[PDB]
Amino acid sequence: EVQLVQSGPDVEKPGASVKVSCKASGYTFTSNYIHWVRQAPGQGLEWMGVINPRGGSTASAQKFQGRITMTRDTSTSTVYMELSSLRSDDTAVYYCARGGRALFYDSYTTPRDGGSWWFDPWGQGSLVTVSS
Amino acid sequence: MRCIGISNRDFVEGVSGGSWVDIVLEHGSCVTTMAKNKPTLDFELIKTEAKHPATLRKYCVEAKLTNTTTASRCPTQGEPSLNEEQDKRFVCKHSMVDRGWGNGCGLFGKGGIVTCAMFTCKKNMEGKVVQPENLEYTIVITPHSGEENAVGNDTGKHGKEIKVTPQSSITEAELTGYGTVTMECSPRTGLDFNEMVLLQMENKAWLVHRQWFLDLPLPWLPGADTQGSNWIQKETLVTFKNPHAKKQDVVVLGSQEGAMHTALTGATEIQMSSGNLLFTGHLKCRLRMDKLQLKGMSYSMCTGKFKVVKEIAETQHGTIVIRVQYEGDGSPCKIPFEIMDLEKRHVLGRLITVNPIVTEKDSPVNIEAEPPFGDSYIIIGVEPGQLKLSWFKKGSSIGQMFETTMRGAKRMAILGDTAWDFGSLGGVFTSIGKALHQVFGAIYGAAFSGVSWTMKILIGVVITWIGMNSRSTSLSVSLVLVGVVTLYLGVMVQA
Amino acid sequence: LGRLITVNPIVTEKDSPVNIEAEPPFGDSYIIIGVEPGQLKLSWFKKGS
Amino acid sequence: DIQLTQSPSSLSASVGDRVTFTCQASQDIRKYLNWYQQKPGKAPKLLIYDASNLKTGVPSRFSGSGSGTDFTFTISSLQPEDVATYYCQQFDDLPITFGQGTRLQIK
Amino acid sequence: SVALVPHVGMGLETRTETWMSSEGAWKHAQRIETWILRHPGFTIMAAILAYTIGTTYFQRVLIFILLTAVTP
Ligand SMILES: *[C@@H]1O[C@H](CO)[C@@H](O[C@@H]2O[C@H](CO)[C@@H](O)[C@H](O)[C@H]2NC(C)=O)[C@H](O)[C@H]1NC(C)=O
Ligand SMILES: *[C@@H]1O[C@H](CO)[C@@H](O)[C@H](O)[C@H]1NC(C)=O
Repeated sequence: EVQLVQSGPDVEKPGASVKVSCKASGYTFTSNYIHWVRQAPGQGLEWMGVINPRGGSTASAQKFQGRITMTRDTSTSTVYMELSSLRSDDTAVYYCARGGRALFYDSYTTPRDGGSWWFDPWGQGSLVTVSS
Repeated sequence: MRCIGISNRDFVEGVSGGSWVDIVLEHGSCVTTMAKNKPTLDFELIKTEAKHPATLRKYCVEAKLTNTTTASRCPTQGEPSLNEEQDKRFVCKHSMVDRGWGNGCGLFGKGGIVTCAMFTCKKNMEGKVVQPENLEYTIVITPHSGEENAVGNDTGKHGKEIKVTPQSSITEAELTGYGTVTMECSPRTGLDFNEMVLLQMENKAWLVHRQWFLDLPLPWLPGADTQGSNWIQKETLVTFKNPHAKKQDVVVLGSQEGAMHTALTGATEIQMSSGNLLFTGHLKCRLRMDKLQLKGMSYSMCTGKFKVVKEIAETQHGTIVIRVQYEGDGSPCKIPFEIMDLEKRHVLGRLITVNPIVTEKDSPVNIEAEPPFGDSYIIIGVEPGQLKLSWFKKGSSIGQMFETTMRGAKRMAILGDTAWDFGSLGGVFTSIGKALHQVFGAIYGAAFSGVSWTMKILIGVVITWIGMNSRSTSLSVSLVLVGVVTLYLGVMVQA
Repeated sequence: LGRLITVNPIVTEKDSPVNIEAEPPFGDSYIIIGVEPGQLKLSWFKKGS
Repeated sequence: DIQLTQSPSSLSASVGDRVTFTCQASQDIRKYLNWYQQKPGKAPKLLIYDASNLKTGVPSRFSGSGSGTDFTFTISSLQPEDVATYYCQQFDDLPITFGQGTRLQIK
Repeated sequence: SVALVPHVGMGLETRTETWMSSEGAWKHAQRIETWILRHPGFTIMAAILAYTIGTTYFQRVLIFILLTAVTP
């Protein structure tokens, strides 16, 4: 079925870097876009960035500029998010999910758009804590 | 209203065609139009808003360096290497110095040497583009005829905002009473976007055509960014010292921001704060007026006894607005406004209120008109003649045609052959004009484009000279055309 | 004058984004799908020569 | 940029009641908007797309409305299992952004 | 750098003034003339060249004003 299994929660020291994994199933792993959305406990949802399984194109939000890398393994049908220079503010839960769209490479706004970005087929989230 | 005082304005007489008219209007300008009937309307053009941009380019005007290791092999074998040369986020250079027993090592020769530096930029330019979509014009089309307070104050609600987008058309507009009006834009004939770039600096922005904005030097970086810090270029940035022999050095280049201003001169700027402010540009609408009442019909002519407030108010040439306040009973009755010669009625003005009207009574209704070149006797009074005002319009006639020709010249410049369209329905001659100048000036004005004040005027005088010494009567095709296009277009442009 | 290549475009079952292709002249073009209240006119310009 | 305002921040209501939310956009977002329900400790979930549309498998008491900058989510009859926090989502332009959320409290 | 290619002739202009607005021209002239005042000799030699080559009087005038333009 449509499914996402993220790796389990982790804790790191400040200034560090953490790698969270997103595995998927139930479709063609190259047929949907991936995005990462974070939620701090005392806050709502925040959009971190995007990776395209097909071909590897990527993009990220201004806030995380410089701080976050996204990669994939097609063979495993899995995406990797990584954050650098970890700081206490970074402590939150992270989420990954998909999009139906057209492809080669990852943006779009005019084509199709929307369709439960991360509300029906969203991972289970994972907790990460930046602490000393 | 809302036109008066802006100068630079566009009187369009008559319509015919059964319907339509061709109006070319921009920004700082505005347009006043008339027909043998229908109320005089004014087209004033305000902010143009392009909604969705998309971001192509990252130029940085300033950076800094750190870390910055360097190496040399010794002065034959090998060309030195350093691992951080790997990550293109560094900048690298090879140079050559020398080494020997002083340096201590080998061979006594002129050595290879390298360096690298970490590169990071705080300040940017956001430059984006907009497709000939998601972009819209907003127009106020204001009626004349009284209703106090300003020939002016574009703020305040009369002519609505009549927004328009290429995604739509036909521009259906309504005003109180007569106010059914049909306009049709041709925005795709507008600024010719996809040639365009909107460039946001720290606040101020600038609209410049694409290629130049591609070729511009300084550090490159593509719209994707996303941590990339991937900047191409940097050779034109961050210069390296190499004093006489030993070592070498790397230098942050220093902010060019001002110099960038000096570059972006020769370009209209644009303010952009929220989503767009875009000003300037121009557009062409065609106007079908069918659909218009005169704003009142079958009345009685006033009664009598008007009392004036204020005086004459000659602006530009003509319009001479007057403000008056009716006193009496008769309720919204027509105002018998006339403009006449000495005595002996020859009577000639021309009146633009057309069909002025009293409102609810007390309210300072106002008028505008065009007296002849000379003496003018103006009369609003009827039963006891109640009023006459002496006026004199200086200037004349010949001078009028002359200055007019100057305006049409400027309009042949600035705006191009859309200018030829700015009249209405000249049948053949107008169309064939638009085409002749279309491809003609298309070849000639451009191609010998990209040139400035100096070189323009100068090339002008030289080619008109070589024309003056030409043979075979072709001098005219030199010469008159030459000097005209060259000189006249010389001083008018570059504003 | 255009020239239309859907030739004989057609509505399907109703709701479905039907599409069309055509060839406007070298110049200005005014495209109209609308009939009874004239509906939609769209301004177009084809550049070229 | 595409500032999305969500109102109100929270509501308490009795079962069976009709409840509505409103999201207001700093720019015209046309028909791109979304409505999430999320129960605590659960991933968020789908409710409304294109601001107008139920998903299959979603109960019918849900609805959504609004067009240019303004929108309203509605549950016809409050039901206890609906206790959650709800959201609206601007997709337009792709500086992807969410509404702050609205919590419910059953009466 | 951006110091030159100052987006001038280009096109598109408009009815409204743009930026340096009746300066940068006046600027261009004043600076180059200034530099002429500073280096008179080069003017001299150049002019001489004008009297040497072509010289077809109008020619002299031309190549002279160019050799004035020639300083970067
Ligand atoms: C431009 O229009 C505004 C809007 O009508 C004028 O402001 C009005 O002035 C009258 C004069 O008594 C007031 O009764 C209205 O309440 C004003 N409108 C407001 C405050 O919204 C303004 O006066 C006009 N410009 C000039 C120069 O008169
Ligand atoms: C540069 O040096 C600083 C300390 O001097 C260090 O923290 C940083 O990691 C270095 N950067 C690189 C790219 O080596």
